[PDB]
Amino acid sequence: SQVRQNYHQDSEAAINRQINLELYASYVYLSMSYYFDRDDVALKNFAKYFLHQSHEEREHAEKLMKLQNQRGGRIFLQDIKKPESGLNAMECALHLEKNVNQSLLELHKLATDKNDPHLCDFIETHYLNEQVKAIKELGDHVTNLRKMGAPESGLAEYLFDKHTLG
Amino acid sequence: TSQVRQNYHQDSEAAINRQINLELYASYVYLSMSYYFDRDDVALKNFAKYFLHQSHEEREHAEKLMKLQNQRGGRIFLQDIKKPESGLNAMECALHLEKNVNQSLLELHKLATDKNDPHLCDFIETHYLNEQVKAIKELGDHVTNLRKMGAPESGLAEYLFDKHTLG
Amino acid sequence: TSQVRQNYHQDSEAAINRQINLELYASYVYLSMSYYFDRDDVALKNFAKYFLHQSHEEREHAEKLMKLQNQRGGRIFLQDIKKPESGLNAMECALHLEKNVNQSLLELHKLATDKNDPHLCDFIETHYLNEQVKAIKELGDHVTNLRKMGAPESGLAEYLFDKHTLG
Amino acid sequence: SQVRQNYHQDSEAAINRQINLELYASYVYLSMSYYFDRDDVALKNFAKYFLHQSHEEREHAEKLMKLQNQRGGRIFLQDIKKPESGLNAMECALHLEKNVNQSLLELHKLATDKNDPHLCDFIETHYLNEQVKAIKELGDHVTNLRKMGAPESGLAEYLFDKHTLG
Amino acid sequence: TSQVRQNYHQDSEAAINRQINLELYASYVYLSMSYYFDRDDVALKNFAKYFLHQSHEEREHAEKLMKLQNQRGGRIFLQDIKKPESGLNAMECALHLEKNVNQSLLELHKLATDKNDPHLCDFIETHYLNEQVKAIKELGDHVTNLRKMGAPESGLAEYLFDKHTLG
Ligand SMILES: [Fe+3]
Ligand SMILES: [Fe+3]
Ligand SMILES: [Fe+3]
Ligand SMILES: [Fe+3]
Ligand SMILES: [Fe+3]
Ligand SMILES: [Fe+3]
Ligand SMILES: [Fe+3]
Ligand SMILES: [Fe+3]
Ligand SMILES: [Fe+3]
Ligand SMILES: [Fe+3]
Repeated sequence: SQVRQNYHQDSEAAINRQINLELYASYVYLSMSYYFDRDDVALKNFAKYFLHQSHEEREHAEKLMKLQNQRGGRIFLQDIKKPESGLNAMECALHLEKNVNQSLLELHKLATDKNDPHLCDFIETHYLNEQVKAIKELGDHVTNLRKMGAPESGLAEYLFDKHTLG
Repeated sequence: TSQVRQNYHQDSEAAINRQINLELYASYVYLSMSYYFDRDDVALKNFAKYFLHQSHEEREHAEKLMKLQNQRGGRIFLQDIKKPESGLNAMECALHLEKNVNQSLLELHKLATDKNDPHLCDFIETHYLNEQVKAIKELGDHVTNLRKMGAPESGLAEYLFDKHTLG
Repeated sequence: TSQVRQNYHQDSEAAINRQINLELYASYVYLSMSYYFDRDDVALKNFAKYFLHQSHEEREHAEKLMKLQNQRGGRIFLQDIKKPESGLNAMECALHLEKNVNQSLLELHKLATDKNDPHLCDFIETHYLNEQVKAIKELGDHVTNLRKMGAPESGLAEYLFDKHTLG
Repeated sequence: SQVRQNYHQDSEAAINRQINLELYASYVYLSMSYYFDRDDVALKNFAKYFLHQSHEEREHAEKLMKLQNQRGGRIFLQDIKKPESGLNAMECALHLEKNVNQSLLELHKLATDKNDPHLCDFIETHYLNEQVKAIKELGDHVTNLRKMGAPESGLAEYLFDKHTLG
Repeated sequence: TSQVRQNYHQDSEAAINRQINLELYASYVYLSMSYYFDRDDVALKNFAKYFLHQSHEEREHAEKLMKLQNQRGGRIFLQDIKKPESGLNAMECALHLEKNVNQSLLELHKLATDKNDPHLCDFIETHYLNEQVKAIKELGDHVTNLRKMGAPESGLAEYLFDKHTLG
């Protein structure tokens, strides 16, 4: 690639793996979103919240595909793997976002070891603080749903859906 | 016979008249439910407004079928409109009402299909079938939330639903 | 018995439920008349719009009585709504319909007077009695004009009236 | 009085008694309003609701004083007599409004017996339907507070204060 | 054969080419009618404007079918457009014209149904079948009013209709 400079093959491969994971996270959120749209669940603000999360993750993948091309790497796509209560879904989302953050931190370590400061600052600027805020927000939600009495209390999940996500 | 009548089978004409009576009946059921929740000893005013809007919507459904009857050169035949406890119970009654209306409309579409009346088929599809699907899904959502909130045993649940979903 | 009920006689409560049924019947009659003039073999579209507006007014008359029933602590009891030639003849049928409703309202007011229910008396006076007088005078004006123009023998007359008075 | 016409002495005296009762009702509502402003009760929308009721009743008395002068009667004022939970207060207000309505209906009967149609229509137009709506509204409130679990449930009274009176 | 063609039968392609010619014929008929009423010895200008607008609408019906032909990968085949007394008689000829176009469209839909072409079925339903129903009902309303007013013997009737209905 006529533009490639200081871009290690390990970083390129890791970006491609991270692209797959962000798309996977988007798929997970899409599944959760339409679960809460079911007539026997019917927490429509849970559904909207997860649908917005799904769209954010897809944007996270497209930005990495953009970065791959900017640095002269080559995008390699793989299959996107297929993905009970409002509290349980927030706990799965929290654990999902921590797995994505962990992957991003290992990516940043790789970029650091290969002395790629542009990639390091790109990850810091567009991904690391977003994950921290996403994880903190999901922790806030898990805490409130538990203190209110979820998942045994359906009233708690209804009122949270109205007052926090609505 | 009508100067405008074309490809309009007498069985369709009759079935449209029965569907008009059923839509008017549904409007009557919703009107009763609306003023039940306006009672001073029930007093769930957003349930009442919700059901009153459903009543007006069913009356519009009946009037559009009367319009269609005239458009196709059929003749309207009207019959008596038959006379029609908690917020959850009423939502369940409405859900069953909408599925009974839906079933009739699907039987109407099957008759129109069998008589090769594509205009009536698409008319029913465009103005009624998806309206019923959305109404049934919405009523299913309401029933689920009221159950999950603790209705009918919890009057608090029905109160908060009236405020946060129907209000 | 209601916590809000005060000075509201059982006879008045039953008479209001009967009046609700009559108002819904009148609405049904006007609805029937409206779509008759929408037929392709009658096709007097402003007659149709006029009677449809009357149909909706009668339904508001019934809902306001249902509201009053709840306000006073009575209990709504609904019954079957019974099923209902020229523009002149429809105006004449409407005139008699409104006079029969007026007569029922006047007997209702006499009942409220005899029960010393001044709130019900003023409710009937404010929302119904003058509305009936204006409807009856208007319908008499329409009948008179159609007759003088040469209806029902003159189809031209009914066409021009639809355009110049109801249009 | 140069303006007095068809205005019985019994009607004039009854209007003066009704003036006293409307002022009494205003005093009752003022007491209830500042009870819910107490720091150990603190239902501020209950307090605002009753304060508005207090101001309406005073207006009811001033309109009757106006009517007294319009018909050539003479206003005679008397002492205004001094007047636990949100539900109990609504029940006291409901019973208060029914006592005022009863007094107004006896007033109308008096006006009817004395063949005073102006007074009859004045009472019908400005007082009878207002009482019916006031009594119906208070009945709605009592019903909702009970179905929600008042007075044992303080949560019920808090949420009603926010969602109905707020 | 076309790179875009999918599930588009040869008989459907030919039938659409026949329908195109018929819509163009109908437009020519309305065009003839419009300028007849513009004649100095007929001189019903709103009849003339009404029929000219019908002529333009039929032309658009033909162009949308030509667009559909290209969309589905068919090939347009054009043929000669064949050459086409009172206001009432012209409305009656128009009514009969629209019923013949509707009949042709209904046979078109039966063919599309037989070929399992749901895109074509819904295209016909959405853009043609309900337009035909509305056009036929409107023309029947016009014929009925003209007859009731005393047309065609009454020249006064056709003038007033031209002013109050078409104007
Ligand atoms: Fe992400
Ligand atoms: Fe940095
Ligand atoms: Fe319906
Ligand atoms: Fe709330
Ligand atoms: Fe009425
Ligand atoms: Fe004129
Ligand atoms: Fe007062
Ligand atoms: Fe009066
Ligand atoms: Fe056409
Ligand atoms: Fe369709």
